[PDB]
Amino acid sequence: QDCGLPPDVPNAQPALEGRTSFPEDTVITYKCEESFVKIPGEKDSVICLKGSQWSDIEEFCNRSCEVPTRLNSASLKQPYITQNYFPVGTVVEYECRPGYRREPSLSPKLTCLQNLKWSTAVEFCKKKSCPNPGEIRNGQIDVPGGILFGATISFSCNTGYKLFGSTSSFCLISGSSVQWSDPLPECREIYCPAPPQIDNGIIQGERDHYGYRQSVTYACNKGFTMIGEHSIYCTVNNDEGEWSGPPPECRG
Amino acid sequence: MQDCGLPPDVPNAQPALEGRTSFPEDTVITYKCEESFVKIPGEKDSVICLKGSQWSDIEEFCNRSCEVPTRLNSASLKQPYITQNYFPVGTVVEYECRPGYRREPSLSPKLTCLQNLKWSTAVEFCKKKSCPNPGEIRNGQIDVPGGILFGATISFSCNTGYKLFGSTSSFCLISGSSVQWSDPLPECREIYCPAPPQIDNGIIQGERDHYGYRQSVTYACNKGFTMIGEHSIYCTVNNDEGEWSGPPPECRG
Repeated sequence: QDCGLPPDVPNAQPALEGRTSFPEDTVITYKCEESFVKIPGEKDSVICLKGSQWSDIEEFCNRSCEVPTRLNSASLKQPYITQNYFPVGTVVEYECRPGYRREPSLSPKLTCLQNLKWSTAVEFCKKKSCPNPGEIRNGQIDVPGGILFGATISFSCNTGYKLFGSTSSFCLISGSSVQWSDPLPECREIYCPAPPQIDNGIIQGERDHYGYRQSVTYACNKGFTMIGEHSIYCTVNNDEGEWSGPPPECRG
Repeated sequence: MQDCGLPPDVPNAQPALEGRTSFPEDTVITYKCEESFVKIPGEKDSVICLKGSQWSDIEEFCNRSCEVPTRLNSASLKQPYITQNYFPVGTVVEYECRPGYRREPSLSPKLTCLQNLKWSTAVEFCKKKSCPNPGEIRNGQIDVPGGILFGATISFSCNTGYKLFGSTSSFCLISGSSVQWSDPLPECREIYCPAPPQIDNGIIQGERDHYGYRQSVTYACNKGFTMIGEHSIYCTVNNDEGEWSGPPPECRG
């Protein structure tokens, strides 16, 4: 009263695991072979009946494509998102991921060819472009690889200016769109320390501030003689301002 | 004889012989005041050989006197002191201002011959004339090391990003009736960078006619092109010649 090995079903292999004798009421499920998927709603199993007789079963496996190809730009739409049965002719549709945008000129759909291969995918979903980085007063924005989603940009300040803020920004996905990670930094003028006053001399047209390359010219009072260069200059190595040298001196 | 011998001795005077030893009648000999002495005007300074081998009568005619007034750069002598040589002790000479100096009213332009036959110490009665205010230089500076009086000097320079055109210095010279700066104020032109470079498959945003120190040019890539590099470049002006900070960006298709 024990059934032998289940019948032979084309493109399917019964899950014995790993018996030989199956007691009555024993339900054996068949699994479709590679490149085959069970046709929905069809009998895929048998059962040991009275008389050591297995129930009846017939071909339930049709040729089908592998689960659609995973793409970075687009995700599958329902119900394809949970389907496994893709008989030749099956057409699936994708929906742009975040943050990508649809390309009007192309189909977000794929077709299951006769060779069980999904049709070549195009760029139906492209990277969303980030806002124009803008401009940094007395600074520069380095765009090494565009400004689209995932892009990075670095910042720098021209000579004589110190950078205040982030040195870079990434085009990350922000809510409903792609947004720069960090805001534009600031390039603030580097100022030299107050020029030195000298004994018996003055500074001609003294100023409030002194930035890179600006200068101060001294003048000895009446009766005194200048010893040294008349002027010094604000040098700005290295994000800190410093006078070129020492002020002249006035000998009476 | 009919002939005289050596003329008589005169204090502070030495007769111009010479080196004659005999003098025929009518011969006239003049005496010459010794050092520190000058002949008193309207006074007989010579003798003649009279009959009887006798020299005419002569009396002291030399008075002590200071030398010719001191030479000054500020002032010169007025008339008639200008041509005078007779400066008895206690004599006062007046000076007038030279070009280009001016009078210091509170100061005496007069000098006096002291007992030791020297000139009274002079004072600054003739001051140096001032020069007009140098003024200013647009985008430049004027270095005035030692005032703006007669003989003064000033130099010129341009601010970062500008180039001096003209004189580099100016002297306060005497011009006709006063003192005037030898050279006019130079000009501080503006260094322009060479026209920015055009880039393949890209454009320059809001291109300008001229770019000066620090001015920036923004680049933009055409449709379907990718930017690889800096977004903008600026004009750097080392060193009286302008040059772009770096290379423009690439617009990769």
